[PDB]
Amino acid sequence: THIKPSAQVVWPIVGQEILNGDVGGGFQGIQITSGFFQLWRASGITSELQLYTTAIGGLVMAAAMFFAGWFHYHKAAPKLEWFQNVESMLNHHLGGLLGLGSLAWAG
Amino acid sequence: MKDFTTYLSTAPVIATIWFTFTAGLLIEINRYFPDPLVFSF
Amino acid sequence: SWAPSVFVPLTGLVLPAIAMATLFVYIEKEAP
Amino acid sequence: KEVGPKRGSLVKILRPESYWFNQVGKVVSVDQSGVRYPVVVRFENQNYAGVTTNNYALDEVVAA
Amino acid sequence: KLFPKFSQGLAQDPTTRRIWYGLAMAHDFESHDGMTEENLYQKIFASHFGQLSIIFLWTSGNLFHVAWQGNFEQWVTDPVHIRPIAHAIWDPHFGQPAVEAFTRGGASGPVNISTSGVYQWWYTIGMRTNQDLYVGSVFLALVSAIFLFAGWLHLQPNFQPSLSWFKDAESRLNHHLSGLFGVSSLAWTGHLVHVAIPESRGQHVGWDNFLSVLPHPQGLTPFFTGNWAAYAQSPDTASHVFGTAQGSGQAILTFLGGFHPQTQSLWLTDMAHHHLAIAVIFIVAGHMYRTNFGIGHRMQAILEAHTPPSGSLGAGHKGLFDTVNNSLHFQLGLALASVGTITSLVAQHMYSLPPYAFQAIDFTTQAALYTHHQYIAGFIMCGAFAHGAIFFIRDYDPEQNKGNVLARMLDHKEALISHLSWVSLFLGFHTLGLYVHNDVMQAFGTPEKQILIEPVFAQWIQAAHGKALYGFDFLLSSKTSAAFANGQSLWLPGWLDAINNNQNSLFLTIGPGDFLVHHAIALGLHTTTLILVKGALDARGSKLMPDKKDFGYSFPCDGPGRGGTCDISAYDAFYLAVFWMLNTIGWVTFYWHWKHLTLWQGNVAQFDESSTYLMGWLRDYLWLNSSQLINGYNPFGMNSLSVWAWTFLFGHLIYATGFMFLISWRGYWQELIETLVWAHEKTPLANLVYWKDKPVALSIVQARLVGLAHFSVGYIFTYAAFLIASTSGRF
Amino acid sequence: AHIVKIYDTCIGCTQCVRACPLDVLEMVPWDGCKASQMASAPRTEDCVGCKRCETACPTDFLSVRVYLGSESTRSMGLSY
Amino acid sequence: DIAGLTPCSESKAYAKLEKKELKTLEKRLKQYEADSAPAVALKATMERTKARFANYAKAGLLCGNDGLPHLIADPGLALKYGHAGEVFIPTFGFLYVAGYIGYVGRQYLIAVKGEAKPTDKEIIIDVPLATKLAWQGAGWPLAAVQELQRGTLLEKEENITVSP
Amino acid sequence: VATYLSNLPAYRTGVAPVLRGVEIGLAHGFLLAGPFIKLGPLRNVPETAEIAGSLSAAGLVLILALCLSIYGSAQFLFSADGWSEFAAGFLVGGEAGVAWAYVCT
Ligand code: CLA
Ligand code: CLA
Ligand code: CLA
Ligand code: CLA
Ligand code: CLA
Ligand code: CLA
Ligand SMILES: CC1=C(/C=C/C(C)=C/C=C/C(C)=C/C=C/C=C(C)/C=C/C=C(C)/C=C/C2=C(C)CCCC2(C)C)C(C)(C)CCC1
Ligand code: SF4
Repeated sequence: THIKPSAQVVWPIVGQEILNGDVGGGFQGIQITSGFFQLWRASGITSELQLYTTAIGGLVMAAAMFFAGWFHYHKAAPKLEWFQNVESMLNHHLGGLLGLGSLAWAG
Repeated sequence: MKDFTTYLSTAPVIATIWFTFTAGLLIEINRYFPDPLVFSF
Repeated sequence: SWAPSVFVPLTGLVLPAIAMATLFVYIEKEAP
Repeated sequence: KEVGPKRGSLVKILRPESYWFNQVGKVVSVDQSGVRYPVVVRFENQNYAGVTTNNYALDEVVAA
Repeated sequence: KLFPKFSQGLAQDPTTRRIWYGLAMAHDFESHDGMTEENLYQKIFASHFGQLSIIFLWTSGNLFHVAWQGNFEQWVTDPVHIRPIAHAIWDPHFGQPAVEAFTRGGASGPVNISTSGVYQWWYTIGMRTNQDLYVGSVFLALVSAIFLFAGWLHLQPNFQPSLSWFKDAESRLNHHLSGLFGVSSLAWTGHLVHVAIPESRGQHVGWDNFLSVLPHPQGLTPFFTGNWAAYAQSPDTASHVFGTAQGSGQAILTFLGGFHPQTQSLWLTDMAHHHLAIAVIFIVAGHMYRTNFGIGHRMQAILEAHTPPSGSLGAGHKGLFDTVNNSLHFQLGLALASVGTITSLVAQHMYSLPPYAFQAIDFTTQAALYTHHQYIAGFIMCGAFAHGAIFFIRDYDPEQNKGNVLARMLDHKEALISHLSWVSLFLGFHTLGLYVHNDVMQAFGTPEKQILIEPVFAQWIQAAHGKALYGFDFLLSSKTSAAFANGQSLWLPGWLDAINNNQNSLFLTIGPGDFLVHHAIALGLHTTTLILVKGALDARGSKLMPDKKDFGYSFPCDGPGRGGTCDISAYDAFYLAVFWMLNTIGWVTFYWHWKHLTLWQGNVAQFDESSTYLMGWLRDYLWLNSSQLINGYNPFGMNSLSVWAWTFLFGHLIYATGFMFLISWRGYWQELIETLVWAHEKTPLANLVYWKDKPVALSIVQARLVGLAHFSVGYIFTYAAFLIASTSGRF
Repeated sequence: AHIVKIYDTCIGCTQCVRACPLDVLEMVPWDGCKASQMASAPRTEDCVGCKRCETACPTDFLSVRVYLGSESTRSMGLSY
Repeated sequence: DIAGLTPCSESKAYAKLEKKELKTLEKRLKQYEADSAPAVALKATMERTKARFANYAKAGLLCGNDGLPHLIADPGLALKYGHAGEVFIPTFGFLYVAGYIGYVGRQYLIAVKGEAKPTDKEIIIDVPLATKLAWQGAGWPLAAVQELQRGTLLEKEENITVSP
Repeated sequence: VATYLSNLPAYRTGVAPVLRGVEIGLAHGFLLAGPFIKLGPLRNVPETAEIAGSLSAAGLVLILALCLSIYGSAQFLFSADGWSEFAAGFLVGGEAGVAWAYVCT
């Protein structure tokens, strides 16, 4: 309630270190407004170790996505009538993406 | 990787390497020589 | 003293109403 | 005889309303008939319409 | 079918642009059907009579409304603590707080506070009573009616002039230098000496006693004798109360310099000697020319002999008299260039050297007059180049202009446009660079790292004119020089006591913000001439369109081909220059207004610290001085600035509406109007009502003109509401 | 009506006629080029001036040339 | 004192503005522990600030009534009064690099015009040719005046015009 | 609706344009008197609201009746004299309708 959420710190070179304002908590940085700290309290993070490890997991998952696009374009790319199965795409996206994803977030 | 070096020699890649070079030269200068308003000695 | 109460409605409501009429009738006249 | 420049000579354009005025292109063919604009010149410079070739007359044409 | 009587091709137009182009190419007399050059000159002569009659009717209306609904006689008694009155307000839409809010100046009904400066101009030329102003209004109404009779009678065939009478450039340039400028200035000195001087000394000289009241106590004997210095013996003292005889003085042609100490204005005595001297010089320059008497000089011989050899100017000025005399757009272009420059001269010299009594104490008058004549000068200077572009399409002949300066201009047109492009690009790069630099320094809390280049070159001119604030001690601020010493009795000490006063506008002290904004002004001038000179020289052709002269001056485009040709015409290059012109005059009037607001408030340091960076322009001038403007009306009530609070929004509304014609272009709107035509022709009981002109969208050139018109009208109305309210609210 | 003139720089490649959305243009016999044909504008009453003809002309400094003139109900392209 | 000015080491508005900035930094510093990471950066900002004021007063910059350094952009008032490092020395320190880039790009264009198709080596820059012209362009004013003395700097009226 | 449009006066071809303009005038008079008499500038006076709301309504009827004759001189029921009879019938009928609105207060 008295400490401003800050998650961007600048480098003190050309006088731009005035942007590292007194956000509180013994810390200087830019007061963020994207709401990540309230997400992280609502998720139960309580430590920057958990933030660092889900950042490493995000790099791993970004490499998984880049490898996936490389794979499904260059190595094993789906045919046209794979994409035209919109009933299966809707069953899997209502069931697996939206349904199982909110079941997992419920967990 | 000859085609990779021709890609590295395209216009935006040379632009973003040369502008980081001329940016991070002036930035290291303004770190080691703070605030040059006037030509001193 | 009655001039701004008379000349101003004539010049803005009456004489432009002539000008909205007579200068409009002149537009669509059939050329002989 | 074959009037006009030769089959592949460089040439300079003297048509003032052309896009390639005072600008150098290659003759690619000269038509040997009573055509008004026989000299066909191809350029590396394309114009605003994206065209690199044009016909020219004999007085609108000078070598090098 | 009938309304463009001048255009039979527009008369056959079934659409609704028949009306819009009947209104718009009505005064393009050269493109009329059946037009000859003689009927051209006759219609232009009648048109000039119409313009003169409108100017005189307008001035008579100013005089009559001041004499009738104004407080001029009350303003004469106290010209400092009484606001002038333009005209009374009869607005039936008012409420009672609006009626009670606009009653000021000592009147009874709602009134408008005049900012046109006409009380200060009339009070110094002898007007003291309202009866002096009704006579002026009746006289100018009679003269306006005489010019309406004249514009009617010189169209009648017994009085229609010949074709050869209008091409008498020799007799016209003789008579309009000697008679129209010299004799008129001599007569104005006769008004100053006989009427304005004794009324400034408190002696009434009207039409009853001007043959009986001597201007000078020994009059016309020193003029015939030779001792003209007797006309300058006793000037007005430094304790002179204006309009009375308290320490009056008796000279009529003095030569002092500086200002009257009460009115802070130029003395009427050396304004009389000014108009007398330039009357003599205009008469001497007007007996220079050879019309019908053998002696003088001829326009046909001077032009085609000033040719420098060895490839200096080519063939020089050979062949211009065939093209200046035959072209009207060339004459109109030179006339508009001269009038638009001497209008900027009027604007620059009426704030620093205020000629009228108790001007430059009325601050709102001064801001309005400067901004007025500067926008008048900007529009006239862009129209000079517009008609210079119309010249090259309609009037220019290369075979008649073989090798002269007017053909060498088109010969190296690319060098001209590329060097204007370089100067504009340099000025914008470095002016915006130094402003963004100072903004970044002010943002990081380090004001000392600013680029604050001192205006050395203009401080040197102020110190050479006698401003001892900078210590350059060059010519007039140096007490030992010869230009200082040889004028100590002639004209210098009043001028030196008027410059070194730091409370007038006579050579204001200047610093780095004035460096930056004079280079912003130079950016605006060079870019506006880039657009205008590029429109005038590419008016005949370019590599994108080598036959642009075949389409005329105003045309939309040449289609989507060759890459696309939006805004290719010379009209469309005047068009884009009006934006940069309004930009430039807005910069000069922002700078004038803010340096004078900080001068009038006292804190010139508040300008000098803030004008170096664009945030200081935004929040210390635009945000700060628009408080009492926008508080003209609020839910608490309203006051007398509410009419400027409304117009400030009204100008914001027209401006944005201009963008609707500027961003959205025609063809969206024709497709919308076709659906509206469908909806009207399928509606029950609206099928009965049908148009006579088929509704189409506004054409491309028309969309340009309407968007530019709304842009300019919203620009002028916004800044006029801001200027008048920002000055007259706190003052 | 608009003024549609053509010029002798025509190579007879009949692209203005195919580009014309109003059949203003047509190809006429001629002997000034290899194609033995030149365009014509017999039907300039139907021209709107949309200049698709001179987006398609290959000759430098276009052989077809539309000059925007008076506007009738056909030159304005009106269904009403 | 050239044009109503004063040395910044003499004027008191300059020292008052230094004390103003140090006062803002001091009241900003008073919130933190003396050895924490924000306090180190705030004291480093103070040290850079005081070094900046000392080196602006040392170089003889002219302050105004505002207490801010000014730049005399005229040789003969900068050379005579020792202000050539304000504008007159960087007006050639810039132009060396400006004509440097304008010569390197010029020679890269001219050395790529005479090829099979030049445009491919303008989107895909020939890096060894570019770095060769980058290094050997160091003496550009020399080569520029030696090129101007030929007439090989300009081109004659072989250039492209419209209708003079 | 083909049955309903055969009722209102602008489509009844077998009736005169005078009576057409009269019925259109009285059918628009007490309609257009409404927004002037219920919510105009002088509403909170129980003497002048019904007076000003009728005088402004009769003036607006006069504007529309002049504007009809302007349309009739522009365009040429569909005749130069039939539209003039329509305009005069609309003037009389619309002022009668505004007076009838002042009656039924
Ligand atoms: C045209 C307008 C303009 C001008 C004249 C300036 C001028 C200046 N600015 Mg400013 N600025 C501008 C626009 C401008 N700015 C804009 C638009 C912005 C907003 C983006 C800023 C933002 C800004 C900041 C934030 C700062 C400045 C600073 C400065 C100062 C430059 C100090 C510096 O970096 O030294 C550079 C000095 C050199 C000598 C560099 C030369 C490079 C080397 C030495 C030469 C080559 C050697 C060698 C051959 C290279 C090797 C090659 C390699 C391949 C091996 C100077 C007073 C700084 C300052 O101190 O303010 C006073 C600063 O902190 N400016
Ligand atoms: C190093 C690995 C690699 C290599 C050598 C190739 C090689 C090729 N790919 Mg392939 N590809 C790869 C990885 C790779 N791909 C991956 C990881 C993916 C998944 C994204 C794809 C998806 C893919 C598709 C869908 C297509 C290709 C195509 C191609 C061919 C031409 C590509 C081209 O012009 O590149 C030049 C292109 C780039 C360098 C793209 C840069 C854009 C990147 C991916 C994202 C930009 C990120 C950045 C942050 C955004 C900029 C904003 C900035 C201001 C911050 C070529 C055979 C194309 C093909 O075969 O055409 C017939 C084709 O359509 N590839
Ligand atoms: C239950 C199965 C399932 C799930 C979960 C998904 C999930 C997704 N599909 Mg999908 N799809 C499925 C089955 C499934 N699909 C089937 C059966 C078909 C064929 C009919 C398709 C065809 C299809 C197309 C054509 C496209 C997608 C796209 C997408 C993505 C939408 C973007 C989004 O919300 O990001 C949400 C992000 C996440 C949930 C992050 C988690 C990432 C997980 C691990 C990967 C998704 C699960 C994956 C299907 C499991 C396969 C693992 C692999 C090793 C085989 C999302 C990741 C779009 C896309 O973005 O492609 C990349 C797209 O263009 N799908
Ligand atoms: C000596 C004889 C004489 C005189 C006095 C005039 C007078 C005039 N002629 Mg003229 N004329 C003459 C002989 C003469 N003519 C002859 C012999 C010919 C045939 C060759 C012509 C052919 C002719 C044509 C073809 C035209 C005229 C026009 C005009 C009018 C100029 C319009 C204007 O405002 O400019 C006068 C301008 C000013 C007074 C202001 C500028 C003065 C200075 C430099 C500006 C700064 C000081 C300023 C006054 C301060 C203002 C303060 C305060 C008043 C606001 C004017 C009435 C034009 C006109 O309007 O038609 C009637 C026109 O088109 N004349
Ligand atoms: C001595 C002054 C003078 C004279 C005689 C002319 C004369 C001429 N000019 Mg020129 N011009 C001038 C000054 C002058 N100009 C200036 C100062 C400019 C710069 C603004 C221009 C810009 C200009 C252009 C760009 C063009 C001309 C054209 C013409 C010719 C046709 C006139 C025309 O179209 O009228 C009809 C004019 C109008 C109907 C004016 C439109 C209304 C304007 C936009 C004012 C709207 C403001 C609005 C009423 C404000 C109300 C506010 C509201 C809230 C109350 C004619 C030869 C045209 C020409 O020769 O065609 C080839 C042409 O294209 N002139
Ligand atoms: C704020 C609006 C604005 C601005 C900045 C400009 C700027 C300019 N106009 Mg103008 N113009 C405007 C509005 C504006 N105009 C409007 C409304 C119109 C009416 C349509 C015109 C019509 C017009 C015409 C008709 C002409 C111009 C010209 C010019 C140029 C003048 C030369 C100059 O000052 O160069 C200085 C450059 C600048 C001030 C802008 C550069 C900004 C920085 C320095 C660039 C680098 C920033 C950064 C590194 C980029 C990062 C981007 C990305 C990677 C994130 C310049 C580009 C003339 C021209 O082209 O001259 C050669 C010209 O002929 N303008
Ligand atoms: C487009 C065109 C045109 C127009 C143009 C223009 C518009 C121009 C402008 C121009 C201008 C606008 C100019 C100006 C000029 C100015 C000047 C030239 C100035 C001068 C001044 C001086 C010289 C001064 C001096 C002095 C000084 C320094 C100070 C002190 C005093 C003395 C006097 C000594 C025309 C029509 C022709 C046609 C062709 C083209
Ligand atoms: S214009 Fe172009 S297209 Fe039309 S005919 Fe001549 S060449 Fe063929």
